[PDB]
This record gives sequence, C-alpha cells and structure tokens, in this order.
Amino acid sequence: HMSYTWTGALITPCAAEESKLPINALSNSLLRHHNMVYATTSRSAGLRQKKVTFDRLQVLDDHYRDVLKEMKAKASTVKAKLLSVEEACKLTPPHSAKSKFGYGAKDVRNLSSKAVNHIHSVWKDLLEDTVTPIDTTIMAKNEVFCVQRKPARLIVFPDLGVRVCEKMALYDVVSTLPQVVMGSSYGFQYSPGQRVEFLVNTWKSKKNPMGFSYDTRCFDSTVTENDIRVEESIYQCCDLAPEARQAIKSLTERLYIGGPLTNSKGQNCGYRRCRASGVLTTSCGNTLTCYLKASAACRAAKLQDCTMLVNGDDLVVICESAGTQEDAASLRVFTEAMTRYSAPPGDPPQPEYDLELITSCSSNVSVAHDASGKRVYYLTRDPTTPLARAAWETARHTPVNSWLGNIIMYAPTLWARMILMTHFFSILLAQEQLEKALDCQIYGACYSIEPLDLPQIIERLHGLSAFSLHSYSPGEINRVASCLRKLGVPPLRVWRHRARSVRARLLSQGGRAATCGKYLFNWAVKTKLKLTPIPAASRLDLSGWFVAGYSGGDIYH
Ligand SMILES: O=c1c(C2=Nc3ccccc3S(=O)(=O)N2)c(O)c2cc(F)ccc2n1CCC1CC1
Repeated sequence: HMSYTWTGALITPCAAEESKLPINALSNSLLRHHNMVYATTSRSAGLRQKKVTFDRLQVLDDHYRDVLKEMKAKASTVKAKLLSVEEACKLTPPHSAKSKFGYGAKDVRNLSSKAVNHIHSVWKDLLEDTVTPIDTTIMAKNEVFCVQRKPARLIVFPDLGVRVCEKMALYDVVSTLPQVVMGSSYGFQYSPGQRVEFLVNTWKSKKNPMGFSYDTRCFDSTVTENDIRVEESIYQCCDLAPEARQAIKSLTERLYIGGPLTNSKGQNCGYRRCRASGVLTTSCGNTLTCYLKASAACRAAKLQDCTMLVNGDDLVVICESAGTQEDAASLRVFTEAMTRYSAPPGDPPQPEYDLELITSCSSNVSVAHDASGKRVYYLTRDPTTPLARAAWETARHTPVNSWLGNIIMYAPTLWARMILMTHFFSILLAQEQLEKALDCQIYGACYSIEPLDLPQIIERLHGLSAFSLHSYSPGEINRVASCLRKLGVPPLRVWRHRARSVRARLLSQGGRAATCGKYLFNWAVKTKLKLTPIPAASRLDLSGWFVAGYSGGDIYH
C-alpha cells in the first residue's frame, strides 16, 4: 500500500531556480551570514521522493470508529451550499497557474466565455464520470530556510478548471464543517490572540495541566485511501444538494484518493495514493483526519480530560496530569495508537508542564507587559526562518511576501516590531511603495494588502496593546538575540536607532504614512504618545479572516 510509485522521469522546473541568497545594496543592512540562507529547488526532489515513499499499514479499532460516529453525528447538522461559477471564479488568485486548455486566472476572474465554458464542461464531466483519474502536476517548491539542507517539498495540483470546480462543490463545506465537528478544537477559527486565549484558558481549566505537541512524520504521505474515503463520508453527512453529493463523490474517487503525476514537461512521473498537497480539501481533510486519529489515541492512552487544538497536521493536546511517570507512560501508548492508525511520529512527543515550552504551529506562548505594567500573554516564534525569508525578499520580488504575513500575525513580538517593521518600512519609504498592495498568505489563503493599512489591521487582530508591549521575557529576548548572532543580523540596539529614523521619515510623509510612524514605532521614542483607536480600524472588512484553513487550496481574499 505504497504512498507513491515512480517511473524514473524527473521532477522538472518551470524556470531557472536560484538556491543561493541573492544580494543587493540592501542585504547587508539586514543579514551578513549569507551562506546560511538557501532556497530549495528541484535538484533535491529525488531525496524528497525517497523520504515520502513508503508502505502504509492501518489497524482500526473501536476507539477509532466510536470517535468517527461522533464526528459524523455533528457533521449531520451542517447545511452547505453550492457556489455559483461566478463566486468560485472570484475566489481565484490573480496569479494562479493557468489552464492547459487555453485560458488563465485573469480570464477566470473576468468571467471570460472561454474560461466559463471550460469550467462548465469540467463540472459536467465530474457529474457524468466518477471513475477516471484526474491528471495532476507535480513540482518542487522553492522555499527559503536557514541551514541546520532540507530537500524541496513537493506540490501536487490539478488543472485550473478543476480547481474552480472544487470551490463550487466544497468551499462552503470546508469553510463550515470543521468548526461544527471539532468546536473549539478547530485551530483555524482563531486569530493569534484568540489562539493564545484558548491555550491559556484550557491550561487553567486543568487542576494539574500537562501538554504536548505531536509531530507526524510526513503527514500527507501517511494519509491512506481509507482516510480519504472516511473524509468523504463525513462531507456526505452534510445537508447537500444531490448535484453537490455527486461532485464530491467524483472528486474523491478521481482526484483526492490518488492519480497520475505529470512533470512540467508533460512526462509521467508516477502515481500518488496519498494526500495531494494542492487541492481545496487538503487543510480540512488533514485537520479532520488528525483530529480523528488523535481523539481515538487519547482514548487508547486513557488521557484524563483531554483538550485538543488541531490545525491540519499540527496537533496540541492539553490534559490532566496523572503524575509525571504516568504521563510519560500515557504518551508512549498515545504514540503507539497513532502509529497503528498510520500517523507515526517524527520526533517523539514530550510531556510539558510549562505552557510556554510547548511549540505548535511553529509558535509558542510567551509573556510581556502592557503600558499599565500588566502581564499579557501573546504568540511568538523562533525568528530564524522569518529573517532568512526577509533576507531573500530584500533582494528579490516573490509571489508571497512572508515579511508582511509575519508582521500581521506576529505584530506583538519583539522581533517583528524592531526588525521586520523597521527594515521593510525603510525599504518601501525609499521607493514610495507604501500604498502599493502586496500579496501575503495567512492560513493558506492569499490576501492583497496595502502596507499603509497595517496599523488598522494590527489593531483589529491584536488590539492596541500590540503597539505598547514591553519588558519581554529573558527567554524570548535571549532567543531573539542568539538568532541575530547566528544570522549576522545587527543587534537590537541598532534596530532601535534605525526605527527612530524610519519613524521620523514616515511622520514627514503625512497621512496614513504618519499613522504608521506614530503607531508602529511608538516603542522607539522615549516619550510615548497616547495611541487611541484608529477610526479606519472599525471600518475594515476582515470578514473571511480566521474562519478556516485553505493551505494548497488556491483561495484569494
Ligand atoms: O500557523 C500559521 C499559519 C498556518 N499554519 C498551518 C498549520 C498547519 C497546517 C497548515 C497551515 S497554513 O498553511 O494554513 N498556515 C500561517 O499561514 C502563518 C502565516 C504567517 F504569516 C504568520 C504565522 C502563521 N502561522 C503561525 C501563527 C499561529 C496562530 C497559528
């Protein structure tokens, strides 16, 4: 029951790929250890293929079926609607990969006759045929990391026409069903601050809290045909139009369960029998399957008063401690059960008795103080990957601006405020591009955002306290400082000096620019200004933000 079979044809690129960090006049102001930063390319795709190709065995017991029955009971309450062709078209990113059949994303977005006629033909084919495997493209992702090299991850996706049809059939389902089935355990319904609140309140709900993260090794490749059919059975519990039931069956049989892999040159590379990383249901499917396996494993291990938090393949569990020795024993049983369910561990899970020591969604809770001196919890992460990616983006325009996503999601953090805000506002100022909209990605969806709207966006997501936090923990400060030394980034004292300059330059611009100076860089002046609620912030349409995850799902706004 192999995750993949291969022909020996290579996974090929679409254009020249760079692995070495490009350097321009701005690079050394941010990062001097250029050799630490690299991008993955198709040259490492063979190594990735070896890692993700293996046999999956699955033994399913009564705990698994009991949890599944409960999930299906909750799913039965969901009513989901078909999207119109127009609605689905307007969800397509402007720079989404063009179709092989003679039209592109902008043709889709404009509702061109050619595009709309083809989408109708694809839809009719889904209704009429529930058996023929749907072709997919396989490509090596180009992502940036700091050394200590990862092989490229693989992306697998069907044609643009099919992607639009997935939205028509499943957008409402994948946006609504997860929170109904999993309630407060569904992670993608939370902003960063909401996630912190849930984690803190859950920790406090236990007499003697214990928590752990669980890392499944190569999750997508552990997902079996069984798993994908079980997912479909959950979708079909919803109140759906008959037409939608048929399209969902067809997509499951023809696309989600598996299909042929074609490289960028049109050659057959092999066949997939595990999760595709580039379909609409990747996020919802991984979340449901992870929750199902983990909930059943909790029961196997007799964990007391378990509360889970699930975002795709990323899992956190907080429960009542039965003692340190008993806790470690329970985790072994948990892992054994997950392994039987085809979710074997990467790193073995570790019990933690301090909430700040748990990492999940690459992040941890930490504590700072607000302007009144109150202790406030907030979400942070190790800044190594953010800074490596920011270095790349200093010298190259990319389709997704990680620095922008990171400023939005980690606005309250020491590193996002002192380094990312300072560095990028200085660059944009110099080019007068503050008002130019940029694409970023949050929970898998693409947003087009004007940097000048950051103050209002931050206030809405994090509150005004994001502009006032200070007295960060020694642990957090020490981690940031050591990261800077590692990458050869100037120390925080240099960044404070630069932020005073950037703040003054923004204030001299007037308007929204001055608001950025005032709010984003109040921390850099000795005599702070008041900072009152921004009237524009109460006006922003942040509907669609933090409802669901759509990683690989080709979703825009
Ligand atoms: O977890 C993320 C995700 C995210 N997490 C995921 C976790 C598991 C599966 C799929 C995703 S995903 O591809 O949908 N995206 C982001 O897209 C993200 C983007 C930012 F710009 C900054 C931080 C981000 N974080 C950490 C923030 C923490 C509240 C959860």
